[PDB]
Amino acid sequence: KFEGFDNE
Amino acid sequence: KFEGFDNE
Amino acid sequence: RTQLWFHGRISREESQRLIGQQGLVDGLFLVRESQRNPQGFVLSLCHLQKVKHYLILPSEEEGRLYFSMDDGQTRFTDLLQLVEFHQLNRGILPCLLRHCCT
Amino acid sequence: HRTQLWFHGRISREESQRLIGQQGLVDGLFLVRESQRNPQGFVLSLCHLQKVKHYLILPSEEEGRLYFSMDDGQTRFTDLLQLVEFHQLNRGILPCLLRHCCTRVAL
Ligand SMILES: [K+]
Repeated sequence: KFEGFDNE
Repeated sequence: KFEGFDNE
Repeated sequence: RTQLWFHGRISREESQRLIGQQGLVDGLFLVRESQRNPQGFVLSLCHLQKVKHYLILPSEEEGRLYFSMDDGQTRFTDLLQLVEFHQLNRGILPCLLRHCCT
Repeated sequence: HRTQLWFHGRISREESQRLIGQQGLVDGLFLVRESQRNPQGFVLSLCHLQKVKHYLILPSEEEGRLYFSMDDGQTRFTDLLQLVEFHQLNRGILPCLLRHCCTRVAL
């Protein structure tokens, strides 16, 4: 997970 | 799987 | 750097404007150098009429550099390998990479 | 794929096991060959735990675009070079990484 980003 | 082969 | 889908150090809003300018069709994508994380890259992808961003961070294994979007679960040598793989496989992405901003 | 160091063409399955043992039963040692049982398929022969394992690479089609896969289309590649380069960093269905290439002999 990365703040500001859609990664999951 | 394929007979003869180690695919799984 | 010489690829059509790579736009360099464009901003996040510029990527949302470029993707929206070409139509908000699922699969439209570009790769940009992140201005927020200067050592990282971003895959900007249109999905469900919405522009989504996927952080590409570099890391090293046995002094060998690789890039990943899932903390090393799936690794690639460069960005061309990452893009070409996800044109055929979804991975952690919600859809396939179909069309790029030329 | 023909210009790669790990591709040995249309050698036999036993031919692949003899070359790998001749170079050393190291984990990660591999080659890619054209299959003699399936003329349209290829095989990734990989040494793991001093045993040579063989993984069938089959061609398939999705709307006029050909791809290669080792898992019935769950993971797809445009050519064999993309398959090898991917599995040099990611295990996938393989028990280890593609680490060392089995080179062709110098005639
Ligand atoms: K900005």
